[PDB]
Amino acid sequence: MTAAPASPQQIRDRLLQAIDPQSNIRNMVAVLEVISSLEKYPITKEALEETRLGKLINDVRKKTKNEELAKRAKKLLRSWQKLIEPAHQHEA
Repeated sequence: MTAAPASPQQIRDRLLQAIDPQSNIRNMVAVLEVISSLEKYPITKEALEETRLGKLINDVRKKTKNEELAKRAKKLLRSWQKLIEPAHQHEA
C-alpha cells in the first residue's frame, strides 16, 4: 500500500510492521515496500536524526534486496552521511 510515502517518519511506521523492534525480519515482502520507497525517496538529514532512521541503515545493510546493492547504496547514503562527513557535491 501507499505508492509515495514522501516524509521519512511514515517510512519508520512501515518498517516496524514488517520486522520486530529487535531488528529481525517477520515479513520480507512488507520490507520490500520500505526499500522500494527509499529507492524513490531518500531520507533527509535533519529527519534522519529526528525519526532515528540510522538504525534502518544497519538493518538494510544485512537485509537489503540485493547484497551487491548494499555496496552501491553507499553513494545514496552519503547524501545522508553529510551530517558527520562533508558530502554535498551536487545534490545542493
